[PDB]
Amino acid sequence: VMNRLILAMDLMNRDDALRVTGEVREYIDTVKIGYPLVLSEGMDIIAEFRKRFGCRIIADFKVADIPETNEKICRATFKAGADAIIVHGFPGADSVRACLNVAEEMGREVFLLTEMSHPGAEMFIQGAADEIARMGVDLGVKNYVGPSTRPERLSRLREIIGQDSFLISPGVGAQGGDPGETLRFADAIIVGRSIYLADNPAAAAAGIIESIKDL
Amino acid sequence: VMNRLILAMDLMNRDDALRVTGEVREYIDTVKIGYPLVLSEGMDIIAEFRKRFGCRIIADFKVADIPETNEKICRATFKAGADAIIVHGFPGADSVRACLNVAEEMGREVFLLTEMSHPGAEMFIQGAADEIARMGVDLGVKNYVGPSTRPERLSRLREIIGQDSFLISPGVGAQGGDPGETLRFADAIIVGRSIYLADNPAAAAAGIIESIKDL
Ligand SMILES: *c1cc(=O)[nH]c(=O)n1[C@@H]1O[C@H](COP(=O)(O)O)[C@@H](O)[C@H]1O
Ligand SMILES: *c1cc(=O)[nH]c(=O)n1[C@@H]1O[C@H](COP(=O)(O)O)[C@@H](O)[C@H]1O
Repeated sequence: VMNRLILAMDLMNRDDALRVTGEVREYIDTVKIGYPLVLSEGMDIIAEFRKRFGCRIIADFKVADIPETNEKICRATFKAGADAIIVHGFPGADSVRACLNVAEEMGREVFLLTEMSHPGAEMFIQGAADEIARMGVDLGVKNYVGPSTRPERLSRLREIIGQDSFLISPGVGAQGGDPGETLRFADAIIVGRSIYLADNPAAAAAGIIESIKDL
Repeated sequence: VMNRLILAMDLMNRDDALRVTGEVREYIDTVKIGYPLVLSEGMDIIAEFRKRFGCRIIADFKVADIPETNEKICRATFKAGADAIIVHGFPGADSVRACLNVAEEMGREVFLLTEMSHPGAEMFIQGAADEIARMGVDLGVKNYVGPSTRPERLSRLREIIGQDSFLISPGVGAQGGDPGETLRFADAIIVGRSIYLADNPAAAAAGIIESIKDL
């Protein structure tokens, strides 16, 4: 990813989302779009962004349903133009395999979310996260998501998935995570609020990048 | 709910979804709409359904994000007219509380999904489900979702949440669950494919009700 930085575009109205993404485009090549924006402006916003910015789009839908419904969600998401979709591994292997089958059919990618970055992740997800990561490896998953807020857990996740797997990580900035430390284990960092709520989003992105390039 | 039956309307195009829902309307008073229909036709479909059928609408979005994003998803969903939203409990208590706070602000309801109905639920969710249900009780959750495919687990969930809590249950029909046995513990059953893929959806719904009324 350009500059190893992925923008989490979670503003909820089209005009502000387009403005901020355009302001930081020279510093990124990948935008993560989720439900806050899609449920407010429609799935057509994915194709609009992909075209307008010529960026790769990751649909962060944290898919967490039964196999049959996960297939339908993945199919609609790829039909809308997304390059990849983020899927929860907590619901099990069949649910993840349903997503992988659709990505294979459509020439796209699945990112497996192992451990989440917020405090509540410690209650149930953290204890199952190493096993969720191993399950991903056993299913042939090559793209993963792990927590910036717990670099020791990000390290253990990297250990399980190997150096060849691609690992992205949210929780940088607003949630407390550090760009440099996170990039010791992740290939790219996801940043949302630290950039999109900034008085000058481009300056915020530029500052993050400067603290990175020094790695 | 009318006849203790909730329709899971997971068809992906508006015309077929409207046709089937209209054909079975005399047998239900609540429609569960999820991402297969919303991501294909837009969030406006919720208000259209609520108005056209005068039914209560549960948005089955299996919300599974961090607190801040969960708040945004719930706000967009209630703004769209949904009466309730289904939320995963596995991300932890703060993620669930974020949904409860928005529901309180907007005069709506949250349903907490404890254990899922598909096979993969046995891998990680089942082992945490009793605790997820207890967490719900501690947070003051009054509406829950549990699996028709495992009535012994549905019984244990009912035991934890008490008789005053409202419990709905998917996995009836296509996934193997039985209407009557599930209703021994759940207040209402959720049915999707057994009705919407039937040659005559009204006859399928009527047949299910026949079993129910006999209880
Ligand atoms: C998903 C999973 C996870 O573990 N942590 C997260 O924060 N997310 C999503 O990533 C974005 C973080 O953005 P920000 O905290 O930098 O504003 C956001 O889209 C969240 O839903
Ligand atoms: C959600 C959670 C769960 O544990 N099980 C489920 O099946 N779901 C959703 O409920 C519907 C079941 O429909 P059907 O199997 O009768 O067709 C569906 O919307 C699924 O996503």
